Amino acid sequence: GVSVGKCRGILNEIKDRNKRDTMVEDLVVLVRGGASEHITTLAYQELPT
Amino acid sequence: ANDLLSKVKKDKSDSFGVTIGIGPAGSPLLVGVGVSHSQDTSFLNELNKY
Repeated sequence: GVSVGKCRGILNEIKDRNKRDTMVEDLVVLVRGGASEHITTLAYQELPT
Repeated sequence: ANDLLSKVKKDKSDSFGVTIGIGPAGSPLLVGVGVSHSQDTSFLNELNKY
């Protein structure tokens, strides 16, 4: 009597993830005339008006 | 942002055994042989990078 056996197994797993985000903003103002307190109030870069 | 995940696993087994018994004589005789083997292998490796 002769008995023989063979077994084999393999597992492969690869994972990849990429994330890229970009955002910019720019502002240019050019005001001529009446450089008093009110135009400094209007010189507020965040609010548009 | 960058993300990398790698995991590998390998499992292998082996089992074999030969049982041979033969006895020839004028008088009654008996020959018995028993052989059995077993192999088990497990491997695991995981990598994660962020």
